[PDB]
Amino acid sequence: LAPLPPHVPEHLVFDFDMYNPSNLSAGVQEAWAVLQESNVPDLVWTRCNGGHWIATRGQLIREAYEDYRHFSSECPFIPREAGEAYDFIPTSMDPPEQRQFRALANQVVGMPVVDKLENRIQELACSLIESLRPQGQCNFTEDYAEPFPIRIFMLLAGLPEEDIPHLKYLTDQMTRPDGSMTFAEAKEALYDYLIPIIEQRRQKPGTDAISIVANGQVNGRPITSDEAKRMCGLLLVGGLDTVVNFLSFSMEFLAKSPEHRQELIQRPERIPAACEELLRRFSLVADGRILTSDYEFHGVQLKKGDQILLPQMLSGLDERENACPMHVDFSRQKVSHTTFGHGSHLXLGQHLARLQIIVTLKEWLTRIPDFSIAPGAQIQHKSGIVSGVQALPLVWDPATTKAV
Ligand code: HEM
Ligand SMILES: CC1(C)[C@@H]2CC[C@@]1(C)C(=O)C2
Ligand SMILES: [K+]
Repeated sequence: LAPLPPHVPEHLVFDFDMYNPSNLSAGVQEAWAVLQESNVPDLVWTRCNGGHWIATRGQLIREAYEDYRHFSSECPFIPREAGEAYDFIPTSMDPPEQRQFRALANQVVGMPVVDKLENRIQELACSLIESLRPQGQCNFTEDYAEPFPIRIFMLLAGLPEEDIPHLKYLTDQMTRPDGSMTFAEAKEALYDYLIPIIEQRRQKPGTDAISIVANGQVNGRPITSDEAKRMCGLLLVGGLDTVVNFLSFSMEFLAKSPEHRQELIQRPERIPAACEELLRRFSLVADGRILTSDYEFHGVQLKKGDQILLPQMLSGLDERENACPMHVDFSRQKVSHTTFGHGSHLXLGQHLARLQIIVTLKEWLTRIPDFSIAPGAQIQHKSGIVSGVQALPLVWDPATTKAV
């Protein structure tokens, strides 16, 4: 625990560790939801991870994400050393500067590319699941959650599949560090990978995502090599470490919930709505902002330079935004969440993520409608900037399956 700064009142101290929260055994979202128990204030200070604010309620999380003048994304990760090294584009930038970079990123992961990749995405989901179906078991994280989004991203980026273990290791270290590497080290290694590739593709422009970024324009002027690297780095982290984790949370839930599975099997038109309700309940991102000036916010004196965690995961779990928030209800009339962010940094990869999730649900449930967690398995989770499932052993009776 970092020494309590003079400016922080002892009564607001709640020593939440975002990389190892107390009640993790009960599930990731459950462990973060302790921040929203009756007794806990809306804004707390933890002495963990060098010390930082945490907004615990949807209203404050939304407000701070909108007010980029006070809450800057220049230093968006805890611990401070990570936030300081963090320079990815567009996320490390505030408007006005930030927006011009979004359009270039959209050229590579936005709707028109999703429309282009839909065939390959569909084919891969089907191929992987058909492969597993007769086995009556899988390790879902390694057999599907990882390869399905990652092989598609590597194709899009024009990178060889043999590079996956190296790149996934690095992206993991930036989001759920195992202790072997600092954020700054992991970021620099990712940049080290990209530098020669960007140089090659600026000389011989191709069709892949790296070529597109590296040869692109922002607000009508050429992107620099440095800028391209800083955006390509971010795209790799998004591609390798977002949906990959989310799919495992969703599948863990469905493995324990045969009535929910049945609902989507009998009424497939519900699958898009169910996707949204799983995105709310199994929300998994928590980053934040840095104070640009001394600022009083909801009766708390925040100091210039203070870091504030603004967990995107908490907004939709807040009872003030959604009644019985820990309940998954596919008929929920108003699904309120900030799972994909809020304000000007709203996720640009959401068309891709939603497609990947919906395709998974549809293709899995049509072939393997009935499955469970392996008997005696205790599912371990890991918390971080993006939370994850360590392993998800699934089992089913092949006699309940059907080949398409
Ligand atoms: C379930 C899957 C995903 C979730 C929950 C998610 C969540 C988020 C969140 C919360 C933000 C805002 C970060 C902030 O304000 O500091 C964000 C931004 C971003 N995401 Fe996603 N993301 C997902 C998938 C993806 C994918 C597949 C990509 C493709 C590379 C991607 C690329 C990006 C980029 C480039 C930004 C930065 C936009 C900006 O800063 O202007 N994300 N995402
Ligand atoms: C918080 C994010 C999910 C968003 C895209 C990848 C990620 C870890 C970032 O650094 C910005
Ligand atoms: K920084």
